[PDB]
Amino acid sequence: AKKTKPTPPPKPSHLKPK
Amino acid sequence: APWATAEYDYDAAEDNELTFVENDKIINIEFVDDDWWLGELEKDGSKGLFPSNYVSLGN
Repeated sequence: AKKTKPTPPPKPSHLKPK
Repeated sequence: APWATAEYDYDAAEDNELTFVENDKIINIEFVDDDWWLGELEKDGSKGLFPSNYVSLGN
């Protein structure tokens, strides 16, 4: 869905909800 | 804080990511993380971590 957007790279695990 | 523009219709993959659609303006950017910076959308005032590669910094 979109066709032409980078893949949201890894996320530093300290920045997730809860 | 610095600002940036969206280059791809980002749909926050992890929940506390930001979400924007191309040409979307982002402001009050910060360096919360090397790879994911935090924002504030000038257009709507939305804040959240974003994969800096999904956006271009206007600074």
